Amino acid sequence: MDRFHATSADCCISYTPRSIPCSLLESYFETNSECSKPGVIFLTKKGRRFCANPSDKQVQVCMRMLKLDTRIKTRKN
Repeated sequence: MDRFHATSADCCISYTPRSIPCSLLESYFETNSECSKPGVIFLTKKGRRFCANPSDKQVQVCMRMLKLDTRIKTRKN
């Protein structure tokens, strides 16, 4: 990690080390695959988003919730 320019990074350089629940989030997206170190970014309802590993069980359990498919299409929001 040789980032010596301001503090505005683009790829994932730190994953929130906390078992945050999906209900405590609003949406999420994937970083650019062009980034050597890609990852998932979860956005909270406090305008705060961080990086997250796709290997976390809480991450896959939250994606199935924010996903537009969910499972059998139940409600909307």
